[PDB]
Amino acid sequence: KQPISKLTRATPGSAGLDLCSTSHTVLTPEMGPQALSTGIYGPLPPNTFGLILGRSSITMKGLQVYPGVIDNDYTGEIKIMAKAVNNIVTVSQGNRIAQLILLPLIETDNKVQ
Amino acid sequence: KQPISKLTRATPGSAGLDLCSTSHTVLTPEMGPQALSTGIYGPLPPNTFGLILGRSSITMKGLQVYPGVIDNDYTGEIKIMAKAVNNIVTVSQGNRIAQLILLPLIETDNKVQ
Amino acid sequence: KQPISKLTRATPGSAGLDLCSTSHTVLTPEMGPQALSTGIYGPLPPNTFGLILGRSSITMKGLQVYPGVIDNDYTGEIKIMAKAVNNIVTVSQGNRIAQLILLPLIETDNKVQ
Repeated sequence: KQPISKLTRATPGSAGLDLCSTSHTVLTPEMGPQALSTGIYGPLPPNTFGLILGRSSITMKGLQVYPGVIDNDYTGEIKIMAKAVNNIVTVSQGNRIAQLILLPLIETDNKVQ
Repeated sequence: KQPISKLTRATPGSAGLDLCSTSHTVLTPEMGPQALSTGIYGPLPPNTFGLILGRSSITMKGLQVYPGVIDNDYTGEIKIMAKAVNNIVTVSQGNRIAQLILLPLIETDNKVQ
Repeated sequence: KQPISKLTRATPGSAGLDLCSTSHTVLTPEMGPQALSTGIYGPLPPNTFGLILGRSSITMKGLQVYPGVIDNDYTGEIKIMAKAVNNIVTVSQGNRIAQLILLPLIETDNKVQ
């Protein structure tokens, strides 16, 4: 288990922290959404939530990442929800597949239930 | 018609306000995107816009929610744009399908047209 | 090459700046993700990153836009990553296909690598 503070940013202007899967990824179109393990765990900095999105090179190779929302106080593993679009898609362990974007968590008066 | 202030947050750390459909949902892959009615209406708090995203349990069951963007002064019904990915997907009325995330609306000098 | 400052907002409450393709768009489901040229170039205002999302009318016509993330200091062309979902999708040059949403780029202590 590693926290998000261990994640790296490709460059200072990068919106996102890079996410890789811990295992070799073979996905076929008939499989439908698969949850890929990262071994990276919440929680997030105070007053922030996380959004998991694909990288564009990976999207273009036909690996779709479904938007993932990570709550501020989630302490579980961050997974990448991924689907092969058209073709069989393979991603080697340790290749960047997704990115974690941190966004402000706006407070509202909505009830909690 | 109910406003977004009636929506509930699963927990205080939840990024999103829960959205359900008002009707029973049967979706097949051949149907393509369907707009699911929530009976919840804009507008949004000042200086905010809304982003509609799927929940991860629902994504993993093969119901994809296409990112929805809700403008700050939209006064219409918030709908969930949904597609069955691989399999026939059923969702009972009142089961959480999507979430509304509120984000800051940054002001720019871009022209309005 | 035009900068994002030339983009227009449909209304003052619009979250997003409108994006069109520079060419006629014919997309079939078997083609998988295609990168549509906009002729609009980064970079983004300081302390912001960009998120590219589809418009909802276009989503509903069966043209899916994959979430695109634009880094703050990206100076290349903003492209729209698009896929025909179910049906052959045509979009005429100059019809709005996507939108660029500007979001705050939160600073973290994460390493840069």
